Amino acid sequence: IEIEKMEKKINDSNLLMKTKISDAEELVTSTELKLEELKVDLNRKRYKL
Amino acid sequence: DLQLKNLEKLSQDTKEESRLNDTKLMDLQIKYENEIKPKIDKTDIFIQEE
Repeated sequence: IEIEKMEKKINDSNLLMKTKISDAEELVTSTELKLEELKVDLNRKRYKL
Repeated sequence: DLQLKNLEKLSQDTKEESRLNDTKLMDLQIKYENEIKPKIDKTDIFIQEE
């Protein structure tokens, strides 16, 4: 029972590695894409001005 | 004598399976603590500092 309990624990832990790494990569990419989109918006606004 | 041999084999299998279960649990906890936990630490350090 103890072995299977902390086996479920380590399985959840491995899922946690995968989820945390994916979330970190996704947020970094989202920040970079937001910076690029803001750059495009600002240079278009500058051209309009 | 059959029942005594059964009890002897029961004790032998009991100690064998007990040490097997114990070894499984400590080895897997060691995998969690010395491989998975350092990976947690490295991931957290990479997220925070970098």
